[PDB]
Amino acid sequence: SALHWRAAGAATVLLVIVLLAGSYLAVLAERGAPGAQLITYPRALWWSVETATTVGYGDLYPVTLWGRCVAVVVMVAGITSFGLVTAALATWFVGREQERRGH
Amino acid sequence: SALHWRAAGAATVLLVIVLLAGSYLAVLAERGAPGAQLITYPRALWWSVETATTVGYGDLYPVTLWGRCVAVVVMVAGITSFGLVTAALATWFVGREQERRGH
Amino acid sequence: SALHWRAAGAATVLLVIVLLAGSYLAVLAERGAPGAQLITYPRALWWSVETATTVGYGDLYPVTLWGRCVAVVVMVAGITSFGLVTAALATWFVGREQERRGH
Amino acid sequence: SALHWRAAGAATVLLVIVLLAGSYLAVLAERGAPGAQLITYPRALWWSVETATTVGYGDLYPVTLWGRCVAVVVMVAGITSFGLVTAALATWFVGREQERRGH
Amino acid sequence: DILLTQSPAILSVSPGERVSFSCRASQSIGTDIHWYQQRTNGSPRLLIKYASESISGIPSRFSGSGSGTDFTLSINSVESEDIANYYCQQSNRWPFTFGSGTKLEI
Amino acid sequence: DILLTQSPAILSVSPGERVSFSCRASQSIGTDIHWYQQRTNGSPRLLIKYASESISGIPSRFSGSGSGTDFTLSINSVESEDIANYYCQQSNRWPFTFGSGTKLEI
Ligand SMILES: CCCCCCCCCCCC(=O)OC[C@H](CO)OC(=O)CCCCCCCC
Ligand SMILES: CCCCCCCCCCCC(=O)OC[C@H](CO)OC(=O)CCCCCCCC
Ligand SMILES: CCCCCCCCCCCC(=O)OC[C@H](CO)OC(=O)CCCCCCCC
Ligand SMILES: CCCCCCCCCCCC(=O)OC[C@H](CO)OC(=O)CCCCCCCC
Ligand SMILES: CCCC[N+](CCCC)(CCCC)CCCC
Ligand SMILES: CCCCCCCCCO
Ligand SMILES: CCCCCCCCCO
Ligand SMILES: CCCCCCCCCO
Ligand SMILES: CCCCCCCCCO
Ligand SMILES: CCCCCCC
Ligand SMILES: CCCCCCC
Ligand SMILES: CCCCCCC
Ligand SMILES: CCCCCCC
Ligand SMILES: [Co+2]
Ligand SMILES: [K+]
Ligand SMILES: [K+]
Ligand SMILES: [K+]
Ligand SMILES: [K+]
Ligand SMILES: [K+]
Ligand SMILES: [K+]
Repeated sequence: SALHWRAAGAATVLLVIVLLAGSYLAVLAERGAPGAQLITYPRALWWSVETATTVGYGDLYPVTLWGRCVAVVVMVAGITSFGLVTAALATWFVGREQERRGH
Repeated sequence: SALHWRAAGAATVLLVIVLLAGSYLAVLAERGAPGAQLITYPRALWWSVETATTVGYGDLYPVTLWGRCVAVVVMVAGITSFGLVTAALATWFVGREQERRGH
Repeated sequence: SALHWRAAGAATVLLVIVLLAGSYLAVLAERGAPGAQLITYPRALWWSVETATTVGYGDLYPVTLWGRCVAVVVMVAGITSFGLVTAALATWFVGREQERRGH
Repeated sequence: SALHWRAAGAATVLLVIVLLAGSYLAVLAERGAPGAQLITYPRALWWSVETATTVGYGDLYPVTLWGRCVAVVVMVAGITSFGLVTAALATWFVGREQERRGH
Repeated sequence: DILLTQSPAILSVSPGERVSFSCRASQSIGTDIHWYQQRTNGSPRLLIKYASESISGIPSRFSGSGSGTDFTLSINSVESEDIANYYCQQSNRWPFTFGSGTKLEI
Repeated sequence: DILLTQSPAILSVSPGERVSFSCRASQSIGTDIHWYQQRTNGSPRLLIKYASESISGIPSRFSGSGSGTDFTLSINSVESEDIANYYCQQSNRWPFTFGSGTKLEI
């Protein structure tokens, strides 16, 4: 069907996959760094959610190079995906307003 | 009237309801977890506002599974709703520019 | 001239005014609360900037009812205004693409 | 080619340059302030990334006037640039929906 | 759990004097401390909430102060009806905890 | 690394009594503490996870409590099979570390 909704759906699936792989890779990256808290899977999934939404409480965060690269991918993907939803909503509203006008 | 403004209005009412229910459910989820700070209603409402806007100072945050699920719903709803406002503004601007052009 | 750019300009002036009034009112609200850090004007202006952009480091934050209401106005205004810039850019791009197509 | 994609590309290059110059200038601004943590280049680059995406964990932040001005430029540029991507996606979706409609 | 230390355990004072009860938290708890008075054979009665807020019906004699880890309940001009046990209570972190009590003696 | 102090090193108790083992962390670690029992010549056996969570197969006798820096393993009504060494373990920060051990004596 319509491209904007296909892309939204696709954005959401991709984001879920990035969260899950980010959790797994953050733990991998961070274990072996003294002081690191981002080292068990359940809180890593939480950490990646709060990073993707860009909420970032500061209860958890990577301290290594690769953990931080992982973090950046997660941010970019959360911001991008949510941006894509906004874009798709604007396409929807614009098309319906063209109609309501008779255009 | 116009769909974009109806949806904006509706987004705002929904968000208010999510804030209020999120506050109530965060306290419910978090009491009974030793160390949890997200346990009284007034600061829970504040916490949910700063989570929906994605500001996340780190003065308060859930530590349980359900508290964190609650947190995710609040984030998604704040981001989504504010995104919907941006979408509705873009529809408004686009329609007015079509006019100013004579289209 | 064009509505989207007028509104962007206007959004930016309003936001500057909200930052400044928010700084002044946050200090007003927060002095007299034991433990409050949001109590001098220069760091209050910084705090309001990092709140409007929704960055929220957690170095500073209100602890009173009115300080927190002030905080909410600042968030809503920063998110709204930056959203309005995105909207105005989308109007600009859409109009230029209609042209490039011959429509 | 199309303006929206040119601007997206350009936004991304500009943002990379702002991150890099922000890291360098934050260290410059912050050394010489007792207590400042934002004082070596690698963590400064990380700090500027988490500021541009507006994630702001609170592990690092400027404490001087110029460091904070630097921080503001970085925020505005990250928000603006990501906003520009959303705008460009909305232009793309709108144009494809006009087509799918036969308009 | 947050430990609330109240020392001294007993406080002797002469009538009309100003008295200060101490409450120390084992970690920082902003202003989330409340104070209760319990007379012989009575139930506890709230005096001060959030470290310094008045309750209606409590004599103006009673005030509170402090934040972070150090809290004070004060009585301007002690009188006989103030002979009681005095407890602090924290609501910063789960579970809520009580201090061990200061007895007031005249 | 996080230091986990367990004092006393040995604990003497009479049968059927309630016993409490102490574990103190050198910094705050929420509830990320787990407890192990090791009998003479046996391997360690998990008793309690995340400071208070039951494991299946462990007698209801055993409970845990605490958060932040102070942790307690408790046994309601000690009996002979509880004679063992008892260790705490933290998973808040890398690397995982163990406490030094409390021996239970009846
Ligand atoms: C890469 C693999 C990722 C696997 C992660 C799966 C965790 C989810 C459920 C497991 C149940 C459990 O025992 O966790 C809850 C825990 C209770 O001890 O408290 C927790 O705080 C877990 C926090 C997880 C919050 C995630 C919210 C995201 C929507
Ligand atoms: C699910 C039910 C939610 C009910 C919450 C209602 C709280 C609001 C007013 C009650 C007055 C009060 O005594 O709170 C202010 C308090 C003063 O002690 O300080 C506080 O800091 C309260 C913080 C609340 C900030 C909310 C700002 C959101 C726009
Ligand atoms: C409602 C009135 C608001 C007035 C605030 C004006 C402050 C600005 C300049 C004054 C110079 C000064 O002595 O501040 C810098 C200070 C040096 O001691 O360090 C500081 O950290 C000041 C932080 C302010 C950062 C603001 C960045 C916003 C773009
Ligand atoms: C203005 C000049 C900027 C130069 C900064 C270059 C740093 C990058 C690589 C150098 C390797 C190194 O030794 O850093 C990794 C370090 C290992 O000790 O741990 C670190 O944590 C470095 C954190 C950097 C995270 C950046 C992620 C951004 C996508
Ligand atoms: C100035 C606020 C902009 C913050 N946003 C959207 C606000 C959410 C209420 C975060 C969305 C990310 C999921 C934009 C990202 C900024 C890079
Ligand atoms: C840049 C994101 C890819 C992840 C980098 C490596 C993953 C962890 C390696 O140990
Ligand atoms: C996923 C959001 C629904 C809330 C989950 C349960 C609420 C708290 C239960 O105690
Ligand atoms: C809701 C924002 C208006 C500010 C509320 C009062 C300002 C501080 C009062 O002391
Ligand atoms: C406003 C951003 C420009 C940077 C200000 C000065 C840079 C650091 C000076 O030491
Ligand atoms: C090497 C593959 C990158 C994983 C995605 C990061 C979230
Ligand atoms: C079970 C209903 C969910 C409540 C909304 C979460 C904010
Ligand atoms: C009472 C006027 C409100 C001030 C704006 C808050 C930033
Ligand atoms: C003086 C030039 C400003 C540098 C850009 C700040 C990131
Ligand atoms: Co047309
Ligand atoms: K944010
Ligand atoms: K944030
Ligand atoms: K934050
Ligand atoms: K933070
Ligand atoms: K913080
Ligand atoms: K902190």
